[PDB]
Amino acid sequence: KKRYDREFLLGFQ
Amino acid sequence: KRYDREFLLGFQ
Amino acid sequence: NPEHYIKHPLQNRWALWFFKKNLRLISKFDTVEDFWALYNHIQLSSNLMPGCDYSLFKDGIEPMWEDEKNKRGGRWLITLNKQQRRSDLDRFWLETLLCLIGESFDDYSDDVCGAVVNVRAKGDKIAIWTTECENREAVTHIGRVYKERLGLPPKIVIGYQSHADTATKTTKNRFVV
Amino acid sequence: PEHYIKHPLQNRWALWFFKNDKSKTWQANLRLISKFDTVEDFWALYNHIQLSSNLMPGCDYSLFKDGIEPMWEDEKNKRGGRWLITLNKQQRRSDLDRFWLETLLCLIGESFDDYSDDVCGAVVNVRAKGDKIAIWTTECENREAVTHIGRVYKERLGLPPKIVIGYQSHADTATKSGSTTKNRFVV
Ligand SMILES: C[n+]1cn([C@@H]2O[C@H](COP(=O)(O)OP(=O)(O)OP(=O)(O)O)[C@@H](O)[C@H]2O)c2cc(N)[nH]c(=O)c21
Repeated sequence: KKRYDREFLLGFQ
Repeated sequence: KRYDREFLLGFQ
Repeated sequence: NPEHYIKHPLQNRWALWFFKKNLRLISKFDTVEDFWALYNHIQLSSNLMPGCDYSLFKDGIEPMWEDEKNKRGGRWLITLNKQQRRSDLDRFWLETLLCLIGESFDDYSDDVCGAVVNVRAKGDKIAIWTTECENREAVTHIGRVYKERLGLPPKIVIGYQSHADTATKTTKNRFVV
Repeated sequence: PEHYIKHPLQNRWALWFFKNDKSKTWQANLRLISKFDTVEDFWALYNHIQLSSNLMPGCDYSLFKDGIEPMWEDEKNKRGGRWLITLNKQQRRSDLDRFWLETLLCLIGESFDDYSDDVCGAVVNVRAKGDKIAIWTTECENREAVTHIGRVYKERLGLPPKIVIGYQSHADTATKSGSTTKNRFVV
């Protein structure tokens, strides 16, 4: 349901 | 070394 | 006459452990005399608070199923109700200790690792742990002698469960006697 | 809303630490570090803690879904198994930290599509004989779930196709060791 791709998550570091 | 129960209980 | 002053060595050196709901080593012993001196200084299992265990394990075998000497093994399991706490727990546990220290299972006493009494509000447990649940004859012989040593009538059945099955899950038992 | 609301994760996650104290039992060596359920809180946690490659050998991190303990005995694990990645000492330097981060990202981002529900957690073991990273899944008999997870994980790690990874059931691992237990699946 709540899915985040790799580049999205890595944008937040 | 094996001890039967009566022998062991004799020490109680 | 050496019987006058020499202690009676056990076949094995044994470690008694206590566990509450932390795991403590109580004492290690290797004679009949040191066994009783230990037994006479500690609470009877029936006087333990629910959640406590005693474990008697051969020295060098940790009282945990993951130990290399237990991981492939299992336990003969005696389950007791609250009425049996009163009438059976202490005598069954002593008898179990006697079976262990007296090497009562003949050539198959080598397969014994230890024994555990669990005192619990929902039903106390006593168990003899063995090293290898694939040793069918060993487990079976130990089972049969233990049952007769506890004076359990033929009608009653006890099960042997491998530690890996208990941990990992349709019958629990791989042997019954 | 995007300006001020944290980004919620599908699941709440618990990070566990294991230290090799040889005087305590395995279970007793397990420590809960923290729980989180947002992208932002994940990063706050990640940026605060040691890289795996800086851990003392004998130590572990585990990231597990909240309600699932990082041990075989948990109901969600007892019938399950792990996709295992085994690393040599050269890989500690070059691959461990990037592989572990990527594994974290696969979990929190729900990267296994339909089968992300089969995932329980992941463990990194730092060891003198070779580090390990593993994704734990719930049911060893879910062949399609297990294969999909393995194949996506392998792709995400960027492992050359020729490098085979194995899936070991916990039941099998429990009575043997990590390098004597056989593979139920490969990818
Ligand atoms: C994941 N795990 C590990 N262990 C214990 O810890 C021992 C080491 O396992 P582990 O840290 O996963 O792997 P290692 O590289 O240190 O050693 P290995 O040769 O046994 O693979 C293992 O053999 C068990 O005795 C466990 C004991 C449990 N009761 N439950 C577990 O989940 C569990």
